[PDB]
Amino acid sequence: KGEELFTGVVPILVELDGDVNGHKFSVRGEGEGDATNGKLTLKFICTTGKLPVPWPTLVTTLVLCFARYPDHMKQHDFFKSAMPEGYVQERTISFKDDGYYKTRAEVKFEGDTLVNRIELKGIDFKEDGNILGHKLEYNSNSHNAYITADKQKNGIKSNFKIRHNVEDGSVQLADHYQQNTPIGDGPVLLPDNHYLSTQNALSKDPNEKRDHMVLLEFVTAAGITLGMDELYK
Repeated sequence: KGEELFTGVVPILVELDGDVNGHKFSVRGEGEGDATNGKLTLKFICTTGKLPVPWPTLVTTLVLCFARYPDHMKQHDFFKSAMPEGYVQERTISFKDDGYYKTRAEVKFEGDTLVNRIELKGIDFKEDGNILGHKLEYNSNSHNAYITADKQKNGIKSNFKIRHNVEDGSVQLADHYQQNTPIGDGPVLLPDNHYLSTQNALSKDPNEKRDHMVLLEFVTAAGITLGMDELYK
């Protein structure tokens, strides 16, 4: 079924339209995903000029179908099971002592390309806070995010805390509440409780004048006891 679409390297397109305290922006990303290795490589451009929020605060918004699920966990991979029809991914991201993002994305195949199309609205931010004031370091801590099935909506949900490094040495909490539900009507896998382990490397393209982010990301599923029965099938 859907997971057969990810056995090779798959081109990715990301399109985001954002509006944070009335500061509007657009981001376009392109690259490729290698779910066999759990690997994503993308370059993102702010096509509207200057990004009015820090690039790290957008990493989680800017394709969990590229996670590497170990063989003994292939039956808990909701994200690939919804493909190619796709899923809707919705989040509220509450920054502590600051504003919040609300995001709605559609992740689905358009032709041969896996497309992530996002609408983001940000509200109640401090114009001199860590977000609109650009006081966050250009990096992304490694992080584990717990997945649970949402049977009553036929999808998954997850809540997790992102800890952004502030340039003074403090930490800015971004509390994520996330919900995913399939777009099509076909069968989806509802996972047992598990987590995704994520690492992110952020860099710059020397030849790129525009405001941009080069991202390498690894996502690997874990947390389901690989017992001795699975070692004999």
